Amino acid sequence: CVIAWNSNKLDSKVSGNYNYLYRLFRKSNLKPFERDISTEIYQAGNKP
Amino acid sequence: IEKSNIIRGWIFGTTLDSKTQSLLIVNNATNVVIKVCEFQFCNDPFLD
Amino acid sequence: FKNIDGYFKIYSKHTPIDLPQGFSALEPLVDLPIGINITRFQ
Ligand SMILES: *[C@@H]1O[C@H](CO)[C@@H](O)[C@H](O)[C@H]1NC(C)=O
Ligand SMILES: *[C@@H]1O[C@H](CO)[C@@H](O)[C@H](O)[C@H]1NC(C)=O
Repeated sequence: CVIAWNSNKLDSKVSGNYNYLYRLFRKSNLKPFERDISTEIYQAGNKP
Repeated sequence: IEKSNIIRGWIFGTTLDSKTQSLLIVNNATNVVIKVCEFQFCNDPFLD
Repeated sequence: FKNIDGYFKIYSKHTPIDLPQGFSALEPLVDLPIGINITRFQ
């Protein structure tokens, strides 16, 4: 089962919150039920 | 094929370093400890 | 040792005695929800 609900009054601040982060770049697609917490920069070129 | 319990445990992971995840299974004569953490290794892993 | 769908499974057996010629089975003993990427072991 998947449950979703609203938390506007619990996760909204006038100055803005930045505690919640997501990931945008990765080399390969993710296996089901897998967790990765790496921090290495995305190698788009040759020089590290 | 063993006598006197020389073989102790096992390590599983990707690169076996302080960077990414690692599983340790140790059997130090008292209980079967399974521990999955972010763990550091040396080049000569041994136990007394 | 097997690892599928984010689950780690361990079967084991012990017996008294090159490997001997005989037949025996193994019983399930560990299942864990580890869910990581495993490639090399020690
Ligand atoms: C050693 O054995 C004790 C027994 O209580 C256990 O608590 C501990 O985690 C074990 N340590 C290792 C490294 O296996
Ligand atoms: C697991 O790690 C290896 C090591 O580089 C990598 O090649 C592989 O793509 C990883 N698994 C997945 C599903 O990305």
